[PDB]
Amino acid sequence: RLKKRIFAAVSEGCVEELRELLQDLQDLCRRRRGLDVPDFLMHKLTASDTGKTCLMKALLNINPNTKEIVRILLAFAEENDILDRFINAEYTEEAYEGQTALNIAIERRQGDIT
Amino acid sequence: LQRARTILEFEKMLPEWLRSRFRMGELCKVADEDFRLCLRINEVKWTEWKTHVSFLNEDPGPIR
Repeated sequence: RLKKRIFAAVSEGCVEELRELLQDLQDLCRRRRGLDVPDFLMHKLTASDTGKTCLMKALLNINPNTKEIVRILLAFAEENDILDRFINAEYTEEAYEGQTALNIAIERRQGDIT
Repeated sequence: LQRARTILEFEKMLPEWLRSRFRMGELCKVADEDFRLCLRINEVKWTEWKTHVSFLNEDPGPIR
């Protein structure tokens, strides 16, 4: 229920709406048994079917305010220290195996995000 | 033009259930509640460079 709200908020360009949803993720991260919370937070930001992360969902849908959405998402993974796993995820299907985030930013001709 | 007149006369004589079997096109969800039975053509362009907005599908493969 929360995972689908983030994919809609990032594709459309909902800047203010994005922030409380990540805060609601921080609300669910203070409370847990607390065993595998770095692996848990990757489970909420990655579609389990293919491996598409919400950073990959941002760059496929270019908005006039897509520069700031990437700046928010890189700040969030820094604070919880899954930054290398989050910026280097891949697709897992046969048709797209190995495609990364900056492999999308080059094809969308985004010089400054890259 | 002379071969095109031959094709449309062979089509008028074959029966109705054959016309459903040899039908071109495919239903596509174009917009909100809009299905139009469209035809697909591929291209390659090396001059016009632009970032791509207003696609229908995000995943650019031949799905299934």
